[PDB]
Amino acid sequence: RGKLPPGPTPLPLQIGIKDISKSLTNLSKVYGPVFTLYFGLKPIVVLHGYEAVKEALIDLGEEFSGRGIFPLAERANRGFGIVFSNGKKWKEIRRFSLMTLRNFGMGKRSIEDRVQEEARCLVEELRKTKASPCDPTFILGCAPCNVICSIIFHKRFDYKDQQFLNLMEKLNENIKILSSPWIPIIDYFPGTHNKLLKNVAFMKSYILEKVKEHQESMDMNNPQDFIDCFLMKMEKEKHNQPSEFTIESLENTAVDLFGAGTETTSTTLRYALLLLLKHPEVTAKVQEEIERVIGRNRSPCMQDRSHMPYTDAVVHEVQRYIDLLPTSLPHAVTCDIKFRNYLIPKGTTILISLTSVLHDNKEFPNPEMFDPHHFLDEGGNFKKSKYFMPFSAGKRICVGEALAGMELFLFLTSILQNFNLKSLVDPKNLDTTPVVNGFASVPPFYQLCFIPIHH
Ligand code: HEM
Ligand SMILES: N#Cc1cc(S(=O)(=O)Nc2nccs2)ccc1Oc1ccc(Cl)cc1-c1cn[nH]c1
Repeated sequence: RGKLPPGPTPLPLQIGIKDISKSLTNLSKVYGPVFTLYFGLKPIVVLHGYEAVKEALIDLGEEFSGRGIFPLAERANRGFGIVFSNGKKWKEIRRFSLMTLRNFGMGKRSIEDRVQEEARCLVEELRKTKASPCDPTFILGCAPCNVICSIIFHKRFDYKDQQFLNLMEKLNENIKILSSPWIPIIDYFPGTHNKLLKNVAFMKSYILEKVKEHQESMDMNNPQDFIDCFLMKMEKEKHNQPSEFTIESLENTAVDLFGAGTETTSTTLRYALLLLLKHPEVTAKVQEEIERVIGRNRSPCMQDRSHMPYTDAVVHEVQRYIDLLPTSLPHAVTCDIKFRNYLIPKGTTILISLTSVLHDNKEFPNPEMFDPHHFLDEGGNFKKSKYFMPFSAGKRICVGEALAGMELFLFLTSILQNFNLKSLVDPKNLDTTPVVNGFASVPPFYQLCFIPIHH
């Protein structure tokens, strides 16, 4: 009925996501680009290398647009948003969320304005540290979180506001839980399931109390944020009930946008500053480019990027090198599909190696080294690549691709516009090797001085 590709015998100290990814690369040398892992009776089809990922995710987009069971299916039911939803529900909410994130039916304030406002608020907070040793984990975490708050409810927060400090606490708790290594099964069961369920319930309740406030000023001609645009769609999809657009779907989608829209961006920014300390020649050329194209006078904008090939290469190189999410999120085939010499049955888990694409030894000669020239042709021009898949590929490609692109470019140019980067430790012996983590390539702990600008 369904002939899955060949793989090893079933059943395969701490095993982090990078350890998982390295083992997957080892098995691909033995079995080829496409192989099955069997976990007793439960199969997982692994896709290694660009050709296999491209053939499945892009060439057979609809067939590979399903979402896998990733950890444990929480009864709080997170399958009503984007990240964990499937079928018609996913198709509609994803479409709706994409267009809202592309400034459609969200008022006249652009996404860029919000990111630029936060870029200014992020610079002011870094000035407060008065050029003394700082762990940027907190400050870099507040900026992407505040961008999402602004998009969902049209309200940003002060870095000392308790309402903000509570949201971030629940988020950071959920990240710590999610980031637990493995040992066949995940490490984290001495009551961590209930805390996850509790934290998600708190975030949902908080979004729900904001949803009421918006229902007071309900107006068809004045949407100003995500809650308004969704309520307006809910009102437009009544009498055509039932709809995928409900109060609980709005709630889950909002939690999804909060979770996904904070940590990935926050971790990338933290890892970008670490690589800039370790590579002082690279930082100098970036600061040189900002001078000649933007200066110290005005705030950066997305229009500057096309005029800054070297800085664009650094942004892309940070994301290619760090390989933030080595296996993306699990996929599933939506129906029975013929993939090369195999027949994969409906609902079969599909695991994609993003490491195998981002660290391709032919597309990126010496992929293990940090080098902006991986995104530069032989003449020094920006060289875009089909292998740039940090946001994954196909129908499930990160809905926050454009936003995270804006945040990285705008927040990093603004930091390098108003500050020099001073490392406490000599960059020659400064550690960059990522810490063992269950879902992401997270950077090791470091400290730095944010010194106001000088030539
Ligand atoms: C550095 C920043 C980010 C990276 C490297 C990243 C990476 C990804 C990846 C690898 C996936 C999995 C896609 C797949 O299933 O194959 C994903 C999904 C998603 N990302 Fe991101 N993400 C980032 C920032 C964001 C932001 C800023 C937001 C929100 C506005 C966001 C919202 C999502 C959502 C909703 C999904 C679910 C897409 C779907 O399931 O249809 N992400 N992301
Ligand atoms: N991080 C994160 C994250 C965490 C959750 S949760 O299950 O902890 N519930 C939450 N609700 C609200 C906050 S936390 C849900 C979606 C999230 O997103 C990703 C999760 C895993 C992986 Cl592997 C990737 C993402 C992701 C990031 N950006 N884009 C995708």
